[PDB]
Amino acid sequence: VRTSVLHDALNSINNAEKMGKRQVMIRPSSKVIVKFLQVMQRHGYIGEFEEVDNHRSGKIVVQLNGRLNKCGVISPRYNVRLAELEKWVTKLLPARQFGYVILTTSAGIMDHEEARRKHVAGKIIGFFY
Amino acid sequence: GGKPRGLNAARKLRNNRREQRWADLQYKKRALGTAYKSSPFGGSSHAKGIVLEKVGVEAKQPNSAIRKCVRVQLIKNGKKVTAFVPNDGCLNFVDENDEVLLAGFGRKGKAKGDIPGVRFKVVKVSGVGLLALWKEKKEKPR
Amino acid sequence: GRLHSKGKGISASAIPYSRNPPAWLKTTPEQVVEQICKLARKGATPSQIGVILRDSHGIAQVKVVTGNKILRILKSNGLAPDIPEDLYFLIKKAVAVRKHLERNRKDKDSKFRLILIESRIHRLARYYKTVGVLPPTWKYESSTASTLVA
RNA sequence: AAAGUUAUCCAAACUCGGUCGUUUAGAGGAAGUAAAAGUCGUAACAAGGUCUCCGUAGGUGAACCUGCGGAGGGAUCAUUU
RNA sequence: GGUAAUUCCAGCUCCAAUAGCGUAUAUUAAAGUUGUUGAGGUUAAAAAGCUCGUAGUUGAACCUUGGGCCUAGCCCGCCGGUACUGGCUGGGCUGGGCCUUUCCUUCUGGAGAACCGCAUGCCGGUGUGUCGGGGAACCAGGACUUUUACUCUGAACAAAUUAGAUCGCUUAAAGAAGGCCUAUGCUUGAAUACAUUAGCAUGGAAUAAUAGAAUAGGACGUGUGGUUCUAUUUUGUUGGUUUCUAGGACCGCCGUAAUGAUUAAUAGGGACAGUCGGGGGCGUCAGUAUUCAAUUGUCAGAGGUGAAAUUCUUGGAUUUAUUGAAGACUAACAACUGCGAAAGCAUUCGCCAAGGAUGUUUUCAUUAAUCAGGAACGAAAGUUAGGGGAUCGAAGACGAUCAGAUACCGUCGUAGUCUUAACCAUAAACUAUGCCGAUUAGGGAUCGGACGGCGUUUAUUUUUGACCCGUUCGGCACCUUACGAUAAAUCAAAAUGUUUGGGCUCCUGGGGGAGUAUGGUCGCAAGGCUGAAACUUAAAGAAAUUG
RNA sequence: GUAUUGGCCAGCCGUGGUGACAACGGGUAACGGAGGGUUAGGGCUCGACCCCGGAGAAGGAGCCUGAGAAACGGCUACUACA
RNA sequence: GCGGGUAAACGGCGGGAGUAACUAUGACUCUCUUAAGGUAGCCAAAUGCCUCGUCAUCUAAUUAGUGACGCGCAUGAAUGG
RNA sequence: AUAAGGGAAGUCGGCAAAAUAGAUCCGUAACUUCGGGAAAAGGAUUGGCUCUAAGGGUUGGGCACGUUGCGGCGUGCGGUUAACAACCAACUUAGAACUGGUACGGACAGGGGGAAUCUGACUGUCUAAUUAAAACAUAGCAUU
Repeated sequence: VRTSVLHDALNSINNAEKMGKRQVMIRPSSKVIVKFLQVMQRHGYIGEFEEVDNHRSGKIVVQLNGRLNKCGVISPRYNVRLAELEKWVTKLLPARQFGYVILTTSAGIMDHEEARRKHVAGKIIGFFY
Repeated sequence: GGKPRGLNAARKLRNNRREQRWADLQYKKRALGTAYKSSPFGGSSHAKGIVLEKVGVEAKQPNSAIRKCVRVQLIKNGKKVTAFVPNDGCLNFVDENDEVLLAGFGRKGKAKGDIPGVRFKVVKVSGVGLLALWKEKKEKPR
Repeated sequence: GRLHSKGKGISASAIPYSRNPPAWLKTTPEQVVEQICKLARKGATPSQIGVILRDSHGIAQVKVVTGNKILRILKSNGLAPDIPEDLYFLIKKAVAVRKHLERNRKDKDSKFRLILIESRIHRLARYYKTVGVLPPTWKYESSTASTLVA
């Protein structure tokens, strides 16, 4: 059964982008999904998205503009200290100059670079570059 | 694929690795300590013994020669083994009741080359050293 | 798909987006509640109480008209059944299989069905006990189960 | 107030029996691996000259043969009112 | 290495390390050949025969967001001036204050400010003073606050060791020493980080669990009644008694309030309607054929094979027609078609309970996925007692073939083949391909249900049934293609994997010895399940190419 | 009874305690730790041995003196050596 | 008399020669011979004359006892193993 | 009936005799038709006297009226004595102290045991007056 709605949304986006389409539909919508898209949007990797509201859960229609290589999710949400954050960027990021690792902390979910500025840590939930 | 992946499944993963680790052959012989029990050497590197007789051993099928092994009884536990005498014309240096010292071929319990069923070689005779006698660096005591 | 099967049907009902009664209903919520209690006293279970109202005259959704569900309404009027209807029907089917089975001793297929039905009763009864609908000492005894149905 | 003496307690040690563990001798019986100029057949690989194989039961110097139910890893992806 | 040895024994020459080099055993890297990061399971080693289910692991969405002003600390760009300095209505980063329906518990005490006037004094501000309206903040004490996981910062905790700062022991491994003019003197160092599991405090409040008002046993009030316990100092002192007052527990009456229940998942269970199928159980009905027996007509061969023989025959074989009994089996229709968890299931009719799909503006509200042990069913052969015993036919007896033929071919033939009541639990039990969920490309066929439509056909005829066109849900399959995958054969999954994480269970680690020995457990037995070691070896094996 | 708590011991009275989240038993060529070796990260393996804690003086038990010993370069007895 | 059936009816179920790179043995082969030539098992056994058969064990010493070997004068399958 | 030291050296052969023996508490193998083997094998205790503890039966239960020679009933109720008081009666079981020329089922009564072979399955029956067995019978199986 459906055990991770976040994985379903990210997987569906990846398939459509690789085949060259421009728009995607996501059937279930949640707060974590929307908060994840906003981080991607502020860096220019996607365009506008709109959430139609049926009374069950709503849907999302995202607009693609290329520029996106992969977006994945880590299924067991490990606990990561602030001191060991440099291990992960070496593992699942193509290069040091660009790419982002998404975390969830007590101050909202955020990328791995602003969290260093605010000196905060938490749990890891995904990545995109 | 098919492993448990949850955050509270550390017991199953640890148990599974312990069980399947026995299928390895190198680890299985280490855990059971077969060398301490079955090997003629008590898990050591060398051993001393007494020579009983001189025996010739035929080479394997493609080759044809006489390998000129020797029979030895170990002082430590009284077991009997066979050992190979290296170099050319060295049986002439060994007599009966000569207190030889042995070692392995380095294949770690397996026969080396075409010699069948031989796992040891003679290193010293009468406490002089075989190779030193071959090059006439020393004279065998009487 | 299915609890004990391999089918994967998707037949169901679609709830309309609107949450307001149609303009032609012209029936007060108080009249509906009194109408419901009359049919319950006649013997109908909540299952076919709704279908009588929908098919025969008027109300399509009782919730939109009155703001409450049928089972909640009946409980406040002292008409709730002693055991839940979904559990009641499972018990009734299991009794009928045992009665047939003892006459046909070597019907090996019907023996397989009886194991599935009883296994479904135990799972459903456990949920009701942990929520407070059934007393914690309630047990399904095959010997005396025939009295509960009728 | 010494030798000696009465009754409990803490108890080494020996004898007999029971039980567990390691090592080892044995008439005779029945297997495995290797080696060699051996004796008798030709079971398998081609339609290997009776298509091969699986579960089960019986029989014969030996490989093997035959009955019942399967599979194609087959020698057929195929025959019309 | 078998007579011209680049590989043995020697003489020359050359190569590698060098005061060191070779050998044996143990251990790490190489090993992504132990794989949490990170490994195979169609054919190379490997998905339990199948379904149910307890521990264990894992589980859909939803509750305060946004906006409008002020202000600080750190960077960069620019301008100008002398590494320094200021400015930009500079653009950013971090943080703190107010109003938006929200802002932040509370009482006592301490000291005391800001904003205020009072009069006394200088060049429209100020110490004025035991002045008072007055307590921003702060400190100490009391009461109230759903509970865990997680992260941040602190405290406490051993020397040596590891990392690491300083100083020319002549350099170095070390050591913790030293330095300055010249001094009867001065001066310095012996830092810092890490451990890391558990325990103690502090800030944060996302993510993952948990608790609360539904038979109100619910919240509030200086509203108003009761009945119980406790008793500070004030009436000199002690004892005894009473009132008032203060506190706690418990129970009424009245009032106040927006008075208290999240969706109804292309998650799941149940109900209802018309159907569909060789799904299961009991009984019953029919069909020709094979064998046997009786009656009937004729007369010499019949059987079987590549060719023959054994065998039957005027005691009438073989053949021909009519009739009877017994047991087994359901031809043609029958298909790239249907049902069942799998094994499996095909003649008619009656009875009994069960099931999938479709339809639905019915109902419950997380009730779910997979499962170590555990349990139900499980072809054929085989086993224990009765019934039945037509046909085929293990064992057995003969005839041929052959150098031999305990076989292949032919004539006979016992157990068995069928059924009732109990055991056995194994198959190439095969799609050699576990289960749930999401996404990914075009096409035409087909089975079951619903909806729309032009006609034909047809009936006590319409609506229904048959045929035709299109859409859709659920199935058994197929053709083309490759953006993809693989060693390849090939695959709509064997794809979404070096750019590697959706959940769960089982199994494998070079070839033999070996599914063998031994112990245990189940069975009447045959046997099933669990399952080694000694020893031996450099190759076994998979897909494809040329002969 | 002991320096003191305590099923440490004596009487009387209850029927309990641990376990698939692996009890109980068997193996250890097993003293524990600070730490050594080998390294992309994650790891694998060793630790009798200079520092800290525990135990023993051929094998078992008993005891005197003393603040402190069940001591062995202190005593008594048995077993084995001498 | 001629022709069929029947052994959980009475009863029965054989000899001679050659032959495997040390001896030895004989899987193998020729030959006479009939109703069929003793199969599965078992043994110096209460059934074996030669016999106090051969090997092991028990005893200082055992014609006795037990476990094996089997061309068995003359074992053997409801005369039941 | 009893015998020093030896303990089957006697004899065809342990023939005759000796040894074990009641009750309470511990302990118990191979094999097996799972019922047995089993009293397997092998150990400990036992008197007298003075005491302690446990195991039962019967009759009594507060007010308020009416009948009756301090009371028997009619009732109307309430309460469950945080179970008290008096009287009566036999034996069976467990524990402690003292005591003796270490003795005590003090006479009587009262199983020797273990490892194997041959043979009939078992209980049962017969040659009265020399043979009680491996002989007969038996349940089970098969044939006419």
